Amino acid sequence: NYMGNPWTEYMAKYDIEEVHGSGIRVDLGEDAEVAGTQYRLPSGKCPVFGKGIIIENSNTTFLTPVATGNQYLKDGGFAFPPTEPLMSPMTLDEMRHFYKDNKYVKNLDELTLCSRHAGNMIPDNDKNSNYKYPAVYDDKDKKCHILYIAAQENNGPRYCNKDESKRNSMFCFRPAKDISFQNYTYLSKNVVDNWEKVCPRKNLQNAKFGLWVDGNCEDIPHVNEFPAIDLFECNKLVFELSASDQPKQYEQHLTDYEKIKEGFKNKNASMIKSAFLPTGAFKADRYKSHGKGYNWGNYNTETQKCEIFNVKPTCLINNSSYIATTALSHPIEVE
Amino acid sequence: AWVDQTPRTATKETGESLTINCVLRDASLELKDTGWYRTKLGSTNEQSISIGGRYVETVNKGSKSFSLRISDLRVEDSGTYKCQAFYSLPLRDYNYSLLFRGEKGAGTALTVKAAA
Repeated sequence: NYMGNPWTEYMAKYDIEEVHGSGIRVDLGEDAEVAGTQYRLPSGKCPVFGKGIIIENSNTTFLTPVATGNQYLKDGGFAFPPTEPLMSPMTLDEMRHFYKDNKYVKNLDELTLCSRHAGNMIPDNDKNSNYKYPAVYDDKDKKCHILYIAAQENNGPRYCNKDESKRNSMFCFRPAKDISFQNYTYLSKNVVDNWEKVCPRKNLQNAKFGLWVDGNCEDIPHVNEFPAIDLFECNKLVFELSASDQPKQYEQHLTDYEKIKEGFKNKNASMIKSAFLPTGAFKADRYKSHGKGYNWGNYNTETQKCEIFNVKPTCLINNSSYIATTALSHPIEVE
Repeated sequence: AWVDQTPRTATKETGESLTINCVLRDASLELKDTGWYRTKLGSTNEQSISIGGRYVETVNKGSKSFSLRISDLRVEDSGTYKCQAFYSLPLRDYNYSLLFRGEKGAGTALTVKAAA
């Protein structure tokens, strides 16, 4: 008796734990050695559409180069400092002209090209480091921004609560899908060259994710329903509940072992040379979600209800009052 | 910038010698460092070679070329060797250089058969 599913090939891009493989809201799914010291870094295979980092105590945006050095304002942003020749930011055409001598690379789509490019910055003169930096591509600009800071969140309430006695300062931020991020995509070193066919992007008009049971597409058994004025608001929530590699045990006064837990590598004059190390009860990893979270949403446009779930969907129901969305998808775009 | 790697194929004898050459063609960037990597047939994941002993490397930064010489060849040397350039990348502020992964060679497929 047939156990198979004619939806399987279609829904493979919605098997987010397999195709993406890392956190989405916070991606820190791999470790890499740099000059003898292991650090966390992004490693999801799929692009994250709409995603950026909000800085809390600053007016400086996250695509602004990192700090110390007269240039892009105050405590800096997250991006690579100016090189000669300028390697970040780089536009699509500048990028294509750079790698003109390379057949595979020069012809990549704008997103895998940005990821590959970002992957050419070596960390801390360790020529053989497996450690590669993430990137943000801006589709309005055609600009690829390489990220020097790979951290995505530092903001516990008792040091980071907003402009008022935080204890006052050094770096409060969180990933978000803000409206001014619509044209941005968050790219790990691992963004696959064929994400365009194995990864999610546009939302599905007139479709509801379901489960294939007994030759029929049934509703997701277990959902959590949230109000959301529009699809944008639903995607923001789905993203907010998604796979997360943040040390989802929050820290106090920032220690070195916990700075690295959050994805930091430097203090900007040296590295973060932690000389204790976790050899006890870890497996060197416990905050890798490998893509497990509330990554999917069914948005009902009639009831303005975001129905959010944590099991992979295996078929689609045709329902004209729905839009199917994922944490990875563009927050606004529909097909 | 592309990496011109020769020879593309070497069929050699145990005890003989091999000289792989790599030239950085179309480089606007100065050569800072170099790397070599092999894929032995059997595996396809790429091991970073340790320069030392029978493995002797010459770098000429001036002419942006560089070469491996493997002497007294063994069957364990069989595999596809690839060189890679790493560029110095000055930053428009400090004085210190960033490293920048260069393009890879097309490869050298080496064979070190004995009496076969």
